[PDB]
Amino acid sequence: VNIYGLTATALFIIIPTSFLLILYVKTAST
Amino acid sequence: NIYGLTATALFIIIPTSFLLILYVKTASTQ
Amino acid sequence: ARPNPNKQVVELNRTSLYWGLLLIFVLAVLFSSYIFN
Amino acid sequence: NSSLWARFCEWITSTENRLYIGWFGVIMIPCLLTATSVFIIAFIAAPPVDIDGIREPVSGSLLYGNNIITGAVIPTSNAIGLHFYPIWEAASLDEWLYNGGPYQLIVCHFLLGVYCYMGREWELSFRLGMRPWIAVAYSAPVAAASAVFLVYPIGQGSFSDGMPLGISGTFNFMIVFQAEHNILMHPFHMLGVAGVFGGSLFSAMHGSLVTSSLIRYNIVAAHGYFGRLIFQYASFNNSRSLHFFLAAWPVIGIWFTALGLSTMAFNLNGFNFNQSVVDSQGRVLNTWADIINRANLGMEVMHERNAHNFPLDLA
Amino acid sequence: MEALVYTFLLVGTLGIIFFSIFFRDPPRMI
Amino acid sequence: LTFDEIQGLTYLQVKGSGIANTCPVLESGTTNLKELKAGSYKLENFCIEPTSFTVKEESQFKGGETEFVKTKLMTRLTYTLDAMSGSFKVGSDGSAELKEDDGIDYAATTVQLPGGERVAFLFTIKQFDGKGTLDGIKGDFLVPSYRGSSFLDPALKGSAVFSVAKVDPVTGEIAGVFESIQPSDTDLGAKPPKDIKVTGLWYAQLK
Amino acid sequence: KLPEAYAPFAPIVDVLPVIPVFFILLAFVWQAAVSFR
Amino acid sequence: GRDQETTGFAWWSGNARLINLSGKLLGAHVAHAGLIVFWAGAMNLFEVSHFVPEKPMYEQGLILLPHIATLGYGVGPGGEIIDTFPYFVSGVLHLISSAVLGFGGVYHSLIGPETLEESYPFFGYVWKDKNKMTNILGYHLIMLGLGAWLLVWKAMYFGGVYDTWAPGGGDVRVITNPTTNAAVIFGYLVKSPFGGDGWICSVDNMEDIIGGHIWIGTLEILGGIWHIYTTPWPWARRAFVWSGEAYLSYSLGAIGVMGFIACCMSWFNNTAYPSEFYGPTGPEASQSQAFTFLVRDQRLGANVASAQGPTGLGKYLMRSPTGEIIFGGETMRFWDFRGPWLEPLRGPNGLDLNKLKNDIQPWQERRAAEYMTHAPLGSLNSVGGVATEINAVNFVSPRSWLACSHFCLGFFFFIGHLWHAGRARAAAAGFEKGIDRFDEPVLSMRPLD
Amino acid sequence: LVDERMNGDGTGRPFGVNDPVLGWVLLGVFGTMWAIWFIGQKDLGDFEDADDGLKL
Amino acid sequence: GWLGHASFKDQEGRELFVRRMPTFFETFPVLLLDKDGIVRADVPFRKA
Amino acid sequence: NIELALTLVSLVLVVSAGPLVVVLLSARGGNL
Amino acid sequence: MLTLKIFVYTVVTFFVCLFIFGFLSNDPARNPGKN
Ligand SMILES: CCCCCCCCCCCCCCCCCC(=O)OC[C@H](CO[C@@H]1O[C@H](CO[C@H]2O[C@H](CO)[C@H](O)[C@H](O)[C@H]2O)[C@H](O)[C@H](O)[C@H]1O)OC(=O)CCCCCCCCCCCCCCCCC
Ligand code: CLA
Ligand code: CLA
Ligand code: CLA
Ligand code: CLA
Ligand SMILES: CC1=C(/C=C/C(C)=C/C=C/C(C)=C/C=C/C=C(C)/C=C/C=C(C)/C=C/C2=C(C)CCCC2(C)C)C(C)(C)CCC1
Ligand SMILES: CC1=C(/C=C/C(C)=C/C=C/C(C)=C/C=C/C=C(C)/C=C/C=C(C)/C=C/C2=C(C)CCCC2(C)C)C(C)(C)CCC1
Ligand SMILES: CC1=C(/C=C/C(C)=C/C=C/C(C)=C/C=C/C=C(C)/C=C/C=C(C)/C=C/C2=C(C)CCCC2(C)C)C(C)(C)CCC1
Ligand SMILES: [Fe+2]
Repeated sequence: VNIYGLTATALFIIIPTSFLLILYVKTAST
Repeated sequence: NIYGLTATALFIIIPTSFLLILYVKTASTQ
Repeated sequence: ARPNPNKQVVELNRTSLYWGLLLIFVLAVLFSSYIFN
Repeated sequence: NSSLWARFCEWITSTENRLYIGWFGVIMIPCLLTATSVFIIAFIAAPPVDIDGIREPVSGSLLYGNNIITGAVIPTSNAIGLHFYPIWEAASLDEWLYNGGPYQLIVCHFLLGVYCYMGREWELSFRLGMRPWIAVAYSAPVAAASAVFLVYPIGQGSFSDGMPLGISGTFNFMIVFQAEHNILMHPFHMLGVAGVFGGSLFSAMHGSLVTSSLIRYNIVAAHGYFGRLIFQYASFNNSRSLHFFLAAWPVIGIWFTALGLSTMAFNLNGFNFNQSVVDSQGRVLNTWADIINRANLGMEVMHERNAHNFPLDLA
Repeated sequence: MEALVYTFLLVGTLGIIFFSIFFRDPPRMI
Repeated sequence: LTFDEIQGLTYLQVKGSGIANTCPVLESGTTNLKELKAGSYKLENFCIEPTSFTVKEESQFKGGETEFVKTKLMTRLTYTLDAMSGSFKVGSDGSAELKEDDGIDYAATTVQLPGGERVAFLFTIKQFDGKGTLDGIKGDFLVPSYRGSSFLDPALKGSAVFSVAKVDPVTGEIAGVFESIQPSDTDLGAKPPKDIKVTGLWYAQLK
Repeated sequence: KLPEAYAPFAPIVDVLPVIPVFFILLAFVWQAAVSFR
Repeated sequence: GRDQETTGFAWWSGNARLINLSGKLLGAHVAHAGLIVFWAGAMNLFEVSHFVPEKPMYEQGLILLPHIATLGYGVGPGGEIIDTFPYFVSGVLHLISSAVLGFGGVYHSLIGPETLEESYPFFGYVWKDKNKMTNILGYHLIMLGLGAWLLVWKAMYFGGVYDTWAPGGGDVRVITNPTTNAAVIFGYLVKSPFGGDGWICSVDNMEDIIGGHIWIGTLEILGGIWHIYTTPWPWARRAFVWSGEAYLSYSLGAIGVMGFIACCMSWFNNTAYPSEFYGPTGPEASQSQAFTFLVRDQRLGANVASAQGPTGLGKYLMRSPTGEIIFGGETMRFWDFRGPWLEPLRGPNGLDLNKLKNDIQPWQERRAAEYMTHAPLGSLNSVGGVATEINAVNFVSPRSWLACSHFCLGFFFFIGHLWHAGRARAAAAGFEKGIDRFDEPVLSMRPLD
Repeated sequence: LVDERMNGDGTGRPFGVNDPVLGWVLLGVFGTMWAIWFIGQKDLGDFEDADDGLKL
Repeated sequence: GWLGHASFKDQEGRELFVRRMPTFFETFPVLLLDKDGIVRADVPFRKA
Repeated sequence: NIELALTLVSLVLVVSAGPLVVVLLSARGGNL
Repeated sequence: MLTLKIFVYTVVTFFVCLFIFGFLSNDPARNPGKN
């Protein structure tokens, strides 16, 4: 219920997802 | 504070990820 | 079911990226104090 | 043209589908989807289930103060025993939830699904002109699942002794089983552990040797490397022999561990070595087996808090 | 709240599995 | 099914039918109730079968008041008291007395009231002692603790009202309807006890 | 126990049950005789 | 023998070289039958030589003598043993018959003709004949029916069988009126296998067993006569593989199912497997413990009906989910157990309190104590009791050994069915050796699945 | 009785049917499927000759 | 703040000490034992 | 004592009866 | 509650009949090999 746990989970879900999407889009465009 | 912090984090992250994906798609083709 | 003629690709140069990032960060700076109340 | 049934069987037995819907598939798919749906719905939200049959229920649902690790689908009530308990046999749906019907439904549909999955593996092996023994290898986890979910409840006389469908349920079941049967001291569990460790070892070794030999299909240099390393020249120089050994080891290990499980289902426990080394006068000397016995005794006293009422646990 | 987070995580994992099974890169020259 | 039909069935036929939880029905006899000769009799084969399990609950709405609401049963059957034995005295004027001594006089039960809350209790009439007319005899009984002192975490009295409805003087076999109110489970002191109202049928063979 | 008339032949019986197992071993010996042809 | 170059089968698969050699295959089968009979006779003699008639059979780890005793040879009332001569006779008869069978097998394997398709056309057969195979099947069906009728005659005319449900302790009885009603006989087969029903493991009287054996013998004789004078219909040829390995796989699957059924029947049934010889079953031990404790506590002076347990359900007696009066405690799971020593105390709606008060005979109490002592629990060291026990007992019930061994055998034979059925189907198709490498079926299929 | 139940868990009815409508449904579904298969049998090829079918 | 050193004595006046919790044990039973080492008192588990 | 003696004698005789046939056939050049 | 039993019986019977009659439809000749 703590804010720290929820925000850590959200960041861990989102940031690597964004990084992987960046790399995949770069690869697919090339 | 959970509502505001979560909203601010999402607003910072998601549109920036979208813009970065578009730019990386653009920059691949020189 | 065949290759669709309406095929196009979106582009976004670096200037547009800087404009978008600046707009997002400025809006966040402006509205964070209000949202935190 | 062809009749309706001819077209239907042509479509079913077609290798052009994205996923092969075999004649075993026509049963595998509905059973597996039904089990998946019921499992998901019960895991997300389900009232506490009276596993022990002593009018005290335990909660295993996310909406009832649980998380992923401690959530589970509680086994069927002890009062039910081995009786068939479908939905239509309960007076009300809430009663079905209370007594623990979903566990029985999921177990039955899941066992049928895995059997038909093995059948479908054989079927698609046949339709593509392959040698049909992948299903034989797949039978080992199938046998283990059957022993865990079906044979042990049959031997113990109740479905409440089966494995709960949850992460903490697995650990509770393992602690229970070691307490009541001494799983660790059985030769078949030792063979299963040996099979699993050897499977990991051979997987790592084969991967490393093949990857290293894939220079700019395995060449004979890897065989020479292996012979030089462990002094076992000509032990494995045929690729077919090596891959057959890789397939055979873990499958045999899992077969034997599942057989040991099913054997203990009928109260044929493992080795017993407590009170073996005895002094000349007659005093008993402790051994590591005796410390294992002490741990089992500690596990057994807190096994069921308020279920037993007789000195000996015959059930 | 936490139950919703767990459900979202499981649903996302299942969606990723579905996309990987169906929207896969076609294999060429095996 | 009457007593003769019940006793005429083998155990295998009864098993799985739910008959074992039922109570004998008095098809014969008279409803006059004036054919019961005054005196004392040894009451045997005293059986009781409930029909409703209304529980007193506080209304969820602020403006509401406590009321008896219906419930859904959880335990499969296992709620019928049977084989009770005691004494039954009937007076010439019209007064009567009923007392229960032994038998299966208690049964644990759990019922869920609407909203998901399930409440357990111990349906019992043990040590009953009622005195009054044939219609409207009233008494009280003891309710033991729901669980023993040996139970670990991870006296009370209740009233009852019987009323004989049909009597068969040649073979006894008195039948009627009863109503009772008893406290709920109060173990562990985690919540105040609630009141369960139970109506049902009762059969007895006083010979 | 065996009948008294057959009491002296008790030891032989004690060896009888394990005989079939030996058969399978014999097979391997036979294969060793022909050098596993 | 042969070698790998001529046959294509390595030594570790040498018996596969006999698929197309009728004489050698027949010799091998006869030798194996001789081995089976030899083990039967030798083990019977071994058990006889170590048998102490004073002690019960299940307390000495005997698994073959109980069968003969159930057949009703040298057994008195209550399972008491009168004499042990018939066991010796059966052992020696199997031993000598096995000697003869072994001589026949070694002759047919070493000297007899390799293939007997031309010298003895009656016994010859091609695996794809589809008409001689049915003839052999009919012959063996007739033989099986004759065996079943032999059992029926033994139970009906020549002596009797050990009825364990007879008044008092069970004894040998003649089944004068076997249950031949079609509905009763065929109700068992379509009954559910789950708890309470138990499928054919729920037979609770010798009359039903004898009637069923009459039915199966007659059906097998009729089916054998049918199959001798008939060939499979086109729909049968359409949905079967006609090769030796295919028939082997069918037999393997059927016999694995039979092994599983035997495991369950040995574990649960106690009518065709009297407890006086095989020992008490799983549920029987727990029910006996509860009964003995109830009797002892009642004798010490207590109200068994008004004995609330720690959980409030009831220490001694409670109600089943259907409504019957049953023993309380953790033994609720075994509430549908039935036994000769407990039925006389059962009324229309379960256990009767009045009968439990003053209707218990001493033999029932003694049998209950004896059964509760010798629970089917055991250890691989032959310890007995729960795993947390001292080394003071040397008891493991024969029921546990039978169940475990036959379940393992059934599982392995199901695996054998899988293997041999797959290989037979592949070999009949023609790609059991490998992909063609020049006409690969996958390469001609549309890509992207 | 508090409520109503099917009361057939331990009765061991044949094929688990206690109402004739269940048996009628069983027979009807089986007959419909068998009729469809029989009609479509013409497309599966006839094995009229004595020696036919997959064999080795 | 500090509550001061606690000394436990039985009815006879014998001095008793609590067996300190070792690092391994997440939960440790409480035992009052005399100077010699023999346990003189303890909490009866939970409901024993 | 004597019972164990006869048990071992019978055991060794019966065990040796097996490979003795193989040895005799190999010596005499049989079709083994 | 019996309607649910009827529906389940119908579905199970339909699927089992499909399975049974599928393998009677000249299944062994569905292989891709040459014979
Ligand atoms: C699952 C377990 C259930 C519990 C146990 C039940 C046990 C039952 C045992 C008896 C039935 C066993 C059937 C097993 C399935 C195999 C059927 C089969 O291979 O069958 C294959 C054969 C093939 O038949 C042949 O088919 C050939 C091809 O015909 C085709 O070609 C012909 C011209 O050449 C014609 O044109 C014809 O019209 C055309 O169809 C020829 O017609 C031959 O003459 C003909 O003999 O069929 C036949 O054996 C004839 C039909 C056999 C009996 C079928 C009974 C089906 C049910 C009947 C009741 C239904 C009620 C419905 C009610 C609905 C409303 C409520
Ligand atoms: C009566 C049933 C039966 C029959 C007639 C056959 C007959 C045949 N099988 Mg099949 N098979 C069966 C059952 C049967 N099998 C079962 C139940 C299994 C599952 C285990 C198999 C698995 C199997 C495989 C995997 C293969 C065969 C093969 C063969 C052929 C050659 C076998 C040979 O020469 O072995 C020679 C004998 C040996 C190599 C000795 C093996 C000894 C092992 C280790 C068993 C040890 C037993 C041990 C004491 C107890 C085990 C544990 C216990 C708890 C059960 C032959 C046609 C082979 C073949 O050529 O196929 C065409 C082949 O590849 N079979
Ligand atoms: C009980 C199981 C069994 C049976 C019945 C058979 C039977 C057979 N096998 Mg198989 N086999 C088995 C197990 C079995 N085998 C196992 C476990 C293996 C793995 C090692 C093999 C591996 C194998 C191979 C590799 C081959 C066979 C072959 C054969 C056949 C010829 C054998 C021969 O000529 O040897 C001759 C052997 C001898 C002359 C040596 C002496 C043996 C004698 C007969 C021992 C008799 C002892 C007995 C107590 C005497 C009783 C006398 C009586 C009057 C009382 C025969 C039908 C061969 C075949 O296919 O034939 C074409 C073949 O090539 N087998
Ligand atoms: C190592 C191998 C091995 C051994 C030692 C045994 C040993 C045994 N098995 Mg097992 N079994 C095995 C492998 C083995 N099995 C395998 C591989 C399978 C397949 C999975 C089975 C499947 C199996 C089943 C299904 C059953 C057994 C049973 C038995 C027992 C009795 C055997 C018997 O009498 O057969 C039966 C004997 C015959 C069929 C031969 C014919 C007998 C005639 C017809 C009887 C005539 C008698 C007559 C009435 C006497 C009166 C004559 C006159 C006065 C009229 C015995 C303990 C039985 C048992 O006790 O279950 C626990 C049983 O039901 N076994
Ligand atoms: C073990 C002995 C044996 C064997 C191997 C065979 C083998 C055969 N028989 Mg014969 N038969 C036998 C005994 C045997 N029969 C006996 C004893 C009788 C007398 C009743 C007959 C009477 C008989 C007739 C009248 C006919 C055959 C036919 C056939 C052939 C087709 C069988 C088939 O595909 O069934 C397939 C069976 C079905 C499709 C039925 C549905 C199967 C469901 C799923 C099973 C339901 C099981 C039920 C619920 C009970 C549970 C039991 C439990 C073990 C699971 C085949 C060659 C037929 C043929 O072509 O030969 C001329 C034929 O017309 N048989
Ligand atoms: C083919 C072959 C084989 C096999 C074979 C076989 C398996 C055979 C068998 C055989 C047999 C199976 C035999 C048997 C025999 C037996 C006998 C010969 C017996 C006799 C008996 C006696 C002599 C007895 C006596 C007595 C009595 C009567 C009782 C008491 C005791 C006494 C001792 C006195 C193998 C693979 C291995 C190898 C190759 C070849
Ligand atoms: C003696 C006895 C009895 C009885 C018995 C009987 C009566 C039996 C019968 C039995 C039977 C009567 C059985 C049957 C069976 C059947 C089966 C088992 C079948 C199978 C089938 C199959 C396997 C098929 C498959 C398929 C199909 C589906 C089609 C074609 C193709 C294929 C192959 C895929 C009693 C209980 C009384 C008592 C005790 C004992
Ligand atoms: C009953 C009886 C009889 C008969 C007997 C018999 C007939 C026996 C047989 C026996 C036999 C028939 C035996 C056999 C044996 C064999 C053996 C014992 C062997 C062993 C070997 C080993 C152990 C080795 C192995 C190996 C090889 C060589 C290769 C691979 C590697 C190894 C090293 C593993 C008579 C009448 C005389 C009288 C007395 C009693
Ligand atoms: Fe590889």
